[PDB]
Amino acid sequence: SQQVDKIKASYPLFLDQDYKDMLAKKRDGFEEKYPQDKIDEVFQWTTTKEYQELNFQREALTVNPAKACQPLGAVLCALGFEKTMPYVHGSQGCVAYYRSYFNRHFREPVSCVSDSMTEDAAVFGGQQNMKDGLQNCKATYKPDMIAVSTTCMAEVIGDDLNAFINNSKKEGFIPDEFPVPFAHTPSFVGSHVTGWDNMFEGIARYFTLKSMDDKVVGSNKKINIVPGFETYLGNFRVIKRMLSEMGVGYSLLSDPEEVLDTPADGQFRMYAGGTTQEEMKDAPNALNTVLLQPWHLEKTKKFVEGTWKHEVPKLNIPMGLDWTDEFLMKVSEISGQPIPASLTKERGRLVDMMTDSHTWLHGKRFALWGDPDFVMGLVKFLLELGCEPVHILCHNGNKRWKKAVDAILAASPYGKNATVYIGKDLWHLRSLVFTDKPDFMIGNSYGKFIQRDTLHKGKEFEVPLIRIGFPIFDRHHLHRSTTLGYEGAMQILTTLVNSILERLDEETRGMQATDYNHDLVR
Amino acid sequence: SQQVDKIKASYPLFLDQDYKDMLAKKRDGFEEKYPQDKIDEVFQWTTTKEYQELNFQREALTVNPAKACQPLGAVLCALGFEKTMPYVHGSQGCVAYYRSYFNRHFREPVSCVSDSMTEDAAVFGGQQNMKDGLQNCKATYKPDMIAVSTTCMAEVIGDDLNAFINNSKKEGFIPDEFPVPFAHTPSFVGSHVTGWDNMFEGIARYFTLKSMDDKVVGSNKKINIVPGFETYLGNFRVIKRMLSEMGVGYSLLSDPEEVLDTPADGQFRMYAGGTTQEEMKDAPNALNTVLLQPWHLEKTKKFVEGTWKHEVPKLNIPMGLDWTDEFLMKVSEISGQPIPASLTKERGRLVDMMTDSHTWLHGKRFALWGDPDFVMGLVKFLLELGCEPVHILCHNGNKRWKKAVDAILAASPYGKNATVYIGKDLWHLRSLVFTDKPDFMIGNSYGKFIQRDTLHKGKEFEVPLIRIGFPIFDRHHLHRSTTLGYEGAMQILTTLVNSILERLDEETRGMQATDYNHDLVR
Amino acid sequence: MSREEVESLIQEVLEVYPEKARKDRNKHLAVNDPAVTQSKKCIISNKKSQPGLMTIRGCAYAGSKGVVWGPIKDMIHISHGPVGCGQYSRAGRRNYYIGTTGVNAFVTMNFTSDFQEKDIVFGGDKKLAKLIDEVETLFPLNKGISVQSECPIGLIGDDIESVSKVKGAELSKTIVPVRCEGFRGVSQSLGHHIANDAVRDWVLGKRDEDTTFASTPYDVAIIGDYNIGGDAWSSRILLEEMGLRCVAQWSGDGSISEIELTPKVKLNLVHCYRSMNYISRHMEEKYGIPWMEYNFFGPTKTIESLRAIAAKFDESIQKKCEEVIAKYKPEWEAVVAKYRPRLEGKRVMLYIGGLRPRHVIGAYEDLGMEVVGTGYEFAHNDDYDRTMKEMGDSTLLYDDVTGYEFEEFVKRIKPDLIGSGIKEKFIFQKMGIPFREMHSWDYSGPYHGFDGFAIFARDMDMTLNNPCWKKLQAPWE
Amino acid sequence: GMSREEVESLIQEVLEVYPEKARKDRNKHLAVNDPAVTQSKKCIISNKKSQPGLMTIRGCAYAGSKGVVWGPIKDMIHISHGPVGCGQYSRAGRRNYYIGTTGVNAFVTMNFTSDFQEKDIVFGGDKKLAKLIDEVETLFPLNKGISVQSECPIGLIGDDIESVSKVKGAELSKTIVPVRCEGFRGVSQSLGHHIANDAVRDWVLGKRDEDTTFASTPYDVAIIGDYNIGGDAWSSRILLEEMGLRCVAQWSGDGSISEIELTPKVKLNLVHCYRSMNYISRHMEEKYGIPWMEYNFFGPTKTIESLRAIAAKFDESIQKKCEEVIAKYKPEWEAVVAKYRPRLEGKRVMLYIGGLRPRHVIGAYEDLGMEVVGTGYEFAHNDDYDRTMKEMGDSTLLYDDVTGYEFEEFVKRIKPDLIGSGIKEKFIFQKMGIPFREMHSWDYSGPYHGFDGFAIFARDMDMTLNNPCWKKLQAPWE
Ligand code: ICS
Ligand code: CLF
Ligand code: CLF
Ligand SMILES: [Fe+3]
Repeated sequence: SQQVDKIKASYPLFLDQDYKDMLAKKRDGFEEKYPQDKIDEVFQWTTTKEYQELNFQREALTVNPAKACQPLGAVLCALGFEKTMPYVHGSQGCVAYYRSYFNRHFREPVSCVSDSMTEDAAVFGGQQNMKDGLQNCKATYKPDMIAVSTTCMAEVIGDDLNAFINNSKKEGFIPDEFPVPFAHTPSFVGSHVTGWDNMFEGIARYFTLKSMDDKVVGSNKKINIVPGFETYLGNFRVIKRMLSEMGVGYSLLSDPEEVLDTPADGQFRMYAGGTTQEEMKDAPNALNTVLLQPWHLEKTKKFVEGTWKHEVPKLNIPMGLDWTDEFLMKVSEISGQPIPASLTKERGRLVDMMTDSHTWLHGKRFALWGDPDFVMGLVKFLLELGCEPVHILCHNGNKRWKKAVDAILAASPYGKNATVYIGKDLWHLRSLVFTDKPDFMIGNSYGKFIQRDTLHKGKEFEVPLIRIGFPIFDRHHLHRSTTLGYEGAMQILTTLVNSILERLDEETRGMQATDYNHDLVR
Repeated sequence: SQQVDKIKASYPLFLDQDYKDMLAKKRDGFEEKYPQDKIDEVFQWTTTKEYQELNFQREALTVNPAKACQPLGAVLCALGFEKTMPYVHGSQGCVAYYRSYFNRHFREPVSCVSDSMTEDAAVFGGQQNMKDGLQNCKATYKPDMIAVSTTCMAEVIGDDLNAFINNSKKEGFIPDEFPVPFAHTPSFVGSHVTGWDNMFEGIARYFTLKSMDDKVVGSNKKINIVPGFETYLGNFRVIKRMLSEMGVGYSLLSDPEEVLDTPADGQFRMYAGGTTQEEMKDAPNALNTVLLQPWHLEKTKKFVEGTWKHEVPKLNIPMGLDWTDEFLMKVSEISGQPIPASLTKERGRLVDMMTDSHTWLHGKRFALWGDPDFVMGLVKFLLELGCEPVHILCHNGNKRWKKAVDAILAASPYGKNATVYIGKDLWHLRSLVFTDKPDFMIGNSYGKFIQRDTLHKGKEFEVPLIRIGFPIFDRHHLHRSTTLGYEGAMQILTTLVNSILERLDEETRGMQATDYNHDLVR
Repeated sequence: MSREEVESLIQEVLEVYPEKARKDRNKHLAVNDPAVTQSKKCIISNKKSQPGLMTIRGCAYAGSKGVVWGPIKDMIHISHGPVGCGQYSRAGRRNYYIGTTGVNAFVTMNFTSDFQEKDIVFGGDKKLAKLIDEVETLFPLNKGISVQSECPIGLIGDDIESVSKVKGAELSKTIVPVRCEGFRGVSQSLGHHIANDAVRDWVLGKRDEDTTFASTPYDVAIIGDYNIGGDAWSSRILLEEMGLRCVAQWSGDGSISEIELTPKVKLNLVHCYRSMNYISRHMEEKYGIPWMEYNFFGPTKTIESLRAIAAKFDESIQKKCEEVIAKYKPEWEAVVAKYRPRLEGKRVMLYIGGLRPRHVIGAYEDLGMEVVGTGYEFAHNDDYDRTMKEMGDSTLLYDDVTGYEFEEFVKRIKPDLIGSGIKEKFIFQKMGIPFREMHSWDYSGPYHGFDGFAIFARDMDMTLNNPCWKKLQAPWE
Repeated sequence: GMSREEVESLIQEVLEVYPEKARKDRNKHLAVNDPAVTQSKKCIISNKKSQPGLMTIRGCAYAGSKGVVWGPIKDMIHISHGPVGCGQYSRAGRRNYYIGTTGVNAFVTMNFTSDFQEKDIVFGGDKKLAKLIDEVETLFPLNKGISVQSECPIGLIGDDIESVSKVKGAELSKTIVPVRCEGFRGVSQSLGHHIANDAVRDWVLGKRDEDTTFASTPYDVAIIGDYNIGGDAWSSRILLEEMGLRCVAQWSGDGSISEIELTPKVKLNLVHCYRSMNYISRHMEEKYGIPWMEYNFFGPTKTIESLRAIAAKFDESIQKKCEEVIAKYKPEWEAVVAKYRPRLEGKRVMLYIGGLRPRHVIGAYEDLGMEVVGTGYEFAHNDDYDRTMKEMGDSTLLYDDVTGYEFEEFVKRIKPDLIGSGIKEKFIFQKMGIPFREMHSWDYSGPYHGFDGFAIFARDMDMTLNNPCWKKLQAPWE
């Protein structure tokens, strides 16, 4: 039933007695459910060290992964280029998923096409799909560039992207001069970040490989910035803001911040902003190329060093205090620009906030996950805050990266109780937060189910989630945030200390029981 | 007892059984405490409509006010002037409190002096305190200006600030050219916002009244901006940013953003930034003067119009979409500058966020309080979001202001269930959130005790607090936020929608009971 | 718009295409005509999508794993292949259930074989068998396993049927191989059919032909309700208030045991004809169970359905049917009285998957609204036949609409409201057109039944009449 | 590391900034400790007015009465009588912890005020106060007494709150306590303590002089002058009762009016804060013959000495339980020392606080190997300075009613590793790169009293002094 002036959605509608009785009858009648005592027994078992040991013995089964597949990153990379249509050669179901995944994180349109290869292509290949697909895409959506990647079906069948695109131009389906950079992006290799690396390197090759003869390193007095797979609008913006404040000439290579934030003003803009083709063509003339997320830009690095002859600086992601300092000092060295008073003052405002909040942050224990560069920068900043990053999980991490993070941990007393995990998933992490309980999780929306599980054991065992990462689907507009630079460090610090204080308020809100410590001032 | 490697602070130390037993023994033996059944009975009574009616019958008793006293505002106004020391003539206890109050909100030093009038000066006046105090303050702290206000002791005894300052200069305690603007700021009149108006008009007078002969309206091509009592750093910053983006010459009169945000870089800066004396002296040459918080700038308005001959525009505080639009259009009219594409795009990004979040905001019911201009802007923006501002409380509001807010409510369907209260306090508001329960409160840290009270009645009756206002003492760095302009509207929108979704996650986190609605995507 | 105006719009939009695509798309766009009732005389459907045109369709894995199998709550469903498909489809569809997740229910979890290149080179059958053992060790209360094949599985020559047969016999477990690779078919649709055949061959054919269960003459199954936001629960309650016993729900909140009891019911009640007509026809042929289509969107259809269902039973059920209608009459009448004046006259365009583009029209009409265009991602001609009966004269019909077509149709027709999916939502909001998600219900619902109609009306009103829509144009433009 | 001669020239250099009158006055309030001089009245002046315009850290008598002594009493309602500021700025800023149902049977963190308007200045507030009392009784029926805490205007306009308290108290058979703590009285918080003590004596303490129904034991004590900051009094009480004593009353942290009224029945008054409550303690000895003794529960060395000295006032059974308590907690505080003393030893601290802690916490710092190189008080008297020179090291700097400028320049020269002071000081010294701990509010931590408090104190000094933030203030490029 409903009361017209107080309509109930599913929650709390289904808590009405009649729905409750109906659901109990469905269970008892037809579901052959295990008895509640048995469910409780098995749940308790899943929180134990014994279960954790079985859990960590898994070899073949993955449960609740913390990564996606290559083409997702290729799509995000391509979206950062001016009037560029991401085009995934292969099966169309993949493209529905990439678009929806990004739709839900950015709350924005996400344009991408497929060429709709079907079972028949397993006999004759996808060449005709490429010819008609490129022609149809160009005519219908009028991009100035189509950036081609692949789904796993096309990789297994073995379609030669280079040959198919060349023949599409030869046979007149698209103009010869029309830019169609490409990359093979097999989902069974690496993860979404690898697809970003592959797509970027393909676009870089497209515009520079056969024209290096006239290039002179440093001739355009700019620094190239490669952001990698990046899903916070504030991160593209803070980098451009800081370089502009220093008077540093730069080219942000893959810049989707406009197309992922168009105004609702009465018209839909399929394309906005982005890196220009000319910026890619001119990129070898820069002083140098800086990679903001080097641990998933290894192929790009080899190309800019091997072909453009740039000496890519050895810089960590500019997260936290030390690594933002290092980023700006290296940029100052390359460019000849001093670090200006505005950034020096911003830096000292961050340090001030650290002194202001250090007593509530000190010793706080965290489990956290994400992509390798994000994760290591979060670990570094936590150490700088006097926090303990106890469970550090990077599903798509590698041994060399883990050694780097273990070195960072070993250089700080706040790393003494921390372990770095690679190849492990959120079912692994769930075990760790039961057996070695931290104070909070820093992670993406999939962490909400871990928090749910911990609360089920009891309120004293609940581990609250702090949402920093990708994807975030169950809160609105956090994709506008910043995590890089001093600005992002300030935002992270604020979110962390206030999550601590919100939870303390919750635990001290009990009248006469715990509210002796429900202080007005903290 | 303590275990060395997991030391307990008061919470949860005193939940140990030995402290629990000790506290029960203290109560039973010596506290002669009313029995728990009686406490439960009285508590339940305090949540009823019967109690609310008695509560709203108070005339002499105030409980949990939502306002402070005049000199607090005079001090904040004075801090916005370059190398200016706030100086409160009267009793020193007041200054200890003003400083600590702002210290706790800004987490920053707050410099202010007293001239330490004692019971003896209650019989011969405080002239000598002013002479030695001005000389001592100037020599010790080296301000370029001393801005003098009064505590209630000084007002009752009747000290003539103008004569006392003039005599200090006559007798050589401070140089005749040294600026000593003053204002009488009796705490038994108005509230803290009244002290801001009084102090500002006193400073404006000091620098312009006897120099009007050479002034020509519009000759400096600037617009003066008077911010009023303002405790978000982001609000000073967004106004300056928007006017700079528009290419509008302006003078922000009272600008404390630098002295409330000095970097921690190894030195303490007693003064930083601020409006210069030259800017005040030149202000009559501006095209006009815009008051950002007109409902507490009435005295300033009379001086600006009566002495500077400016035609102050009829503008509401620039909060929310419509009122930011109106601010920018009026600034465009005055200055001749068109609204630039950057601000038009920012506006459309706010509108986009509104379209994205409207389904969770719609119909949500709020209780809220604050100063008059802040409250009416929050009310306006809530209506624009499709929210219902059910309980609107302004302790220091007046009848003419309430009529204005009631007209805003009448223009929207979302105001049909809303009431505006003036002269009422947070103990009145506690009653309203029991008898006519809203979904959330928007208010300052004092609201935490209302949330506590509502939870004690039951989780289903709990009204969570969303902290927007002044003072915020129990979270860190929210004073860096913004509430004005499109940027402030974006921040407010995000905070509100995510408070809603956080609460819904809490209510759906119960496994097998309510987690059918614990959606990953919202 | 007018018939002649709509035909002119179609031709104008199609001018942008190359000739091959223009000729194809023309076949998938039509203007409804009362004289033409057979859709195979006016529109083509269930054909391949044209490359590069930004179809909104998904794949057969979405139709099998995402739609049919994933909701079954006490089984573990393995996304077998590389990591993407299973991650993008983790918990995106609001197929609601009661359970203790990770312990006895598994719906919002992502179990995957996370294929690496070594698995392409050597095959994944050995990994699959080891994975099944690991599932049994860590999730002992699971009541069955399904294997949802992603694109590589068939292409590399793996034999998941052999693994399922061998491991099932070794472990005494129901293990269901599903060849729903996304390269098969042209959309989600073939995934439905593949998934129905897997239920037939591996679940009903393996645990559904000897009773011990106590039958009654009023036993029914809800076929094709995936309980989006609780839709199936707000339907079940009405059927049982009418005196029926809902033995099974396929697949929302569905247990494997209730599915296996279904061959014992007296009547299959089909909501989503597209996705489960196949198994319904099978159960009639093999068990003699009749099936009938019904519609629980809005009071008019819900009342008609209840009466039509009750007429298949006896006088006691028909009496209880009229009791249910009388009970809820004041409730839905109050909804209409409040919301119909706020919505009447407004024009709606819909684009959804295989059922709702026609099934929700009655509910819109119960609020005085008019559906001026509708279409489907993956419907067949039998669906279009049913649609022309529900849609008005001269309305626009689009099959497998392209992104460009949909935008251009909207710009010309200027509907007051659009109901479609997540990939469409943010486009039309930017255009200043109120939008409601008609897959996920925009995180609201249920919309089925009487209790769902209240929510549907609230939702259409909150969005169509919201103050945000008058704010898109700056006063200075 | 500064010599007496360097300290002296530091004092002279700093005072060069001042006009002559301020220079001559401030020189009297700054001194270098000398063990050859034990009488503070031969080396430092105190409890005098502040000089105008120098940015004293002091508060006022209302702070000392309402904020400090009366406010914590949990089952009475305390009216801030005057305009709205005093009561609002002092609402819930002091962590005088208590158990109760706030708004129902306890009222500590609430702000009751008469919110004076100009009409009240002109006509007086006595009629408003009587109406306010009736409204309090209607809306807060479980209150067990009312105090009236006068703000500046009350005495200046000639109001008579004593008569109002007399009449309404008789009418309603209720204890209504008039307190003339107007902030223009005295020179600091100190006179507010004394006024507040006299108010308890005159209106509360004698209520049960003629009753004989309380059941006394030989081991009845009262904790005098512990306001339970962060639970300090509870972490002291537990030890006294483990030692076999019965803590009849706590003045006034977590204190009820009844336990105040029962205090004349105890055998011994245990005075922690001498400054704020020596007055009532002397009264109770003279009138009731109750002896009083000073003690110190900061750190294990002082706590152990205090427990033994208190137990020596009773019989062998208490002395035996004393040694049991000491043995019980020995391994616990020893583990705290083992962990934290190496991390803190040799570090130098400057303190500036109110009337007690500037000397009382020194032993706790020394138990962690630290050195207090400077200390001072806002409002202490010469008897406090006498006790301070005994606790402080040779040649250390002492400052009475220090000015903001003085504290800053002293810190710049002495360069302490840690500063312990208040909220108005905290953010200055953090910006200078000097670790800071709040020593009034315990920086929202504590308790610090007793054995359980020492663990928290040690954890807190360590977390701050050794924090990574302090190495980061200088940008690498400057
Ligand atoms: S009462 Fe006094 S200023 Fe003895 S007014 Fe002050 S809670 Fe201080 S050094 Mo705040 S004489 Fe208590 C004090 Fe000491 S408020 Fe607390 S810390 S031990
Ligand atoms: S059409 Fe459908 S969704 Fe596409 S693959 Fe095929 S079954 Fe799956 Fe999963 S992993 Fe990624 S998304 Fe694909 S490319 Fe390799
Ligand atoms: S020394 Fe002390 S704090 Fe000062 S007034 Fe006097 S008792 Fe009070 Fe309350 S209201 Fe404001 S702060 Fe004063 S000026 Fe009128
Ligand atoms: Fe600060």
